[PDB]
Amino acid sequence: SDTSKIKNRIERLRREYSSTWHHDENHPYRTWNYHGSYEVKPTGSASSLVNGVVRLLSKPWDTITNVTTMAMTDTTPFGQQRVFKEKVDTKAPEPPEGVKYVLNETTNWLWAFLAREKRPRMCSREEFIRKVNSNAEEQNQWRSAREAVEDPKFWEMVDEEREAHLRGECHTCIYNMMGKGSRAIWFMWLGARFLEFEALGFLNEDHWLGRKNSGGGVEGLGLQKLGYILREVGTRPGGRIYADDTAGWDTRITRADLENEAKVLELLDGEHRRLARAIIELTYRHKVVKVMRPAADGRTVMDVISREDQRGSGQVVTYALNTFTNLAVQLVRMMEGEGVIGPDDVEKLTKGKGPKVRTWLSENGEERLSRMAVSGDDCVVKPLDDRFATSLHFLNAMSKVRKDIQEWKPSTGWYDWQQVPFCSNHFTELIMKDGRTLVTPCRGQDELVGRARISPGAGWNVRDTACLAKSYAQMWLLLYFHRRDLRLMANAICSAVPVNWVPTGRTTWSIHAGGEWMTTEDMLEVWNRVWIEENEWMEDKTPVEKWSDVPYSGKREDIWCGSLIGTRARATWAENIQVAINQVRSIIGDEKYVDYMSSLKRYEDTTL
Ligand SMILES: [Mg+2]
Ligand SMILES: [Zn+2]
Repeated sequence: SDTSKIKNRIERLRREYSSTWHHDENHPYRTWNYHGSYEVKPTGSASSLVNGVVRLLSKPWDTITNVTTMAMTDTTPFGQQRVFKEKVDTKAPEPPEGVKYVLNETTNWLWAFLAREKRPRMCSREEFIRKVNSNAEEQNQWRSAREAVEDPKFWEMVDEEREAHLRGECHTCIYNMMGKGSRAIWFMWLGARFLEFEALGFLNEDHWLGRKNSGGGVEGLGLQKLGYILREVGTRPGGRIYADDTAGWDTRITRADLENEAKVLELLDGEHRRLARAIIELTYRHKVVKVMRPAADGRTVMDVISREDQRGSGQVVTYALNTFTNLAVQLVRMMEGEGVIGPDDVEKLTKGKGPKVRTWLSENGEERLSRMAVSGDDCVVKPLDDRFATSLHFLNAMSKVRKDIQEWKPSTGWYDWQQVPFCSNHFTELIMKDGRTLVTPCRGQDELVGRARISPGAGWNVRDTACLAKSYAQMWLLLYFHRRDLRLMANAICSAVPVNWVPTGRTTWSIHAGGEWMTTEDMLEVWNRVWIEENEWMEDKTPVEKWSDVPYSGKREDIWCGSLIGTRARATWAENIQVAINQVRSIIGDEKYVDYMSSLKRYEDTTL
């Protein structure tokens, strides 16, 4: 029985596409809420756009049914529909009273702990423009945003919608962006992004989930640190190291989870609180999504639907909230594992022990938090003992059902942290020529090159494509330098792309903190700065003076993670790449290029 906080939106939409507005009676939506549609052109890209640079400089990976399949997506109104006709439904049942009580206490203690030192604040339009002028949003039309911010007409709209919220109403926030001319629709998706940043941006801008403030979080830490954090955690005495995943986390978030997240509001006052409340209850709990769909008579239409008690939006606020909730979830599971609560307390908390839960949170919460590494729905926990493996009563009752395992089958962990996966990566200890040890991230090489082969917008803008390829290359040199193929392929890209071109585009995926590779500065210089100078786990600060001195994985670890070394296809590519490099050059044109290759061929380890 809901459709009120949304009425405002559907209206502002109906009176713009009114010349097109209409009801379909063919809407396939029975899970979402159909509100009508309007005629629109079909923007749905045929399928996938390849990065011509990364692609030409990786011929062997042409025929790898693991990097290929990862590229072709369906942006067409047809694909947008097929996808939308598969999404999960298994409406996470609200937790029982006993579970709801423990979660309430836990989340009460957590919010208090996070707010112990820092004070919430509103983020300015200046911070916005600055986070906009760098940081990322999802493509290279990100310059359209850098421009929209300089336009007084975009902020005029923001002023109108901001005033609208201070009274508890939403008009132009729809987290979907599709469609003298007008760019209003764009000024709105972005506007909603600002209003949200202004109201709840402090969580991330002030690092409320950084390890220091959250104890278990890792916000702001790049891959150069995550490895060392895993080691530190995977060393506190106790049971094995557990790293369970929730099956479809986003769909397992309950109204109870949403209520607990919404407790931030109690931390705020006056205008800030009112602005934040409009975000939480208008733009988060009530979603307004747009979707293209092929209608009758070959005409395409934009369907305007909505959902109740939805996840949220603005993947930066989302990340903070997901981290918060997961931290709470793990604390509860630990409580059970330690025998503070059990199967008898699930339905109704027992034998007068609510004070025991508050005592445990009070005296153990902080230490317990330091035994976790939580990044959104991803986590690593080292409990006091292995009773954690069977501590599944509250976990399952919270709808946080583990992925790839029977509901009541105890979890399995490890002893050696050197193999625990975290943030789509397995962190390894690497011994350099000079005896020193690094802790580096590894992950399947097929996914690494597969992602680099992907590019936004039907690449007509070479500069962007080459610049994106360069960020991937330099990202690899910084994080995946130990992988033989990536080091070689990276240097090829850097040799084929003009030296003066600044790397642009998105490389940071899944993870977020990072971006050090987005420079025109020498990569050995930045490698030195992040792996030695600024590495608080690096005792000896003596710099490395050559790439040959920067270690590789063991020939065995390189393959463990998908190396093509030892293969003929890769033998033929490593030896005659200068041709492809030249080909790229000729195509991109007459520019200044530097050769990072030859210096590499000097330390080429081949055929075993
Ligand atoms: Mg995990
Ligand atoms: Zn709004």
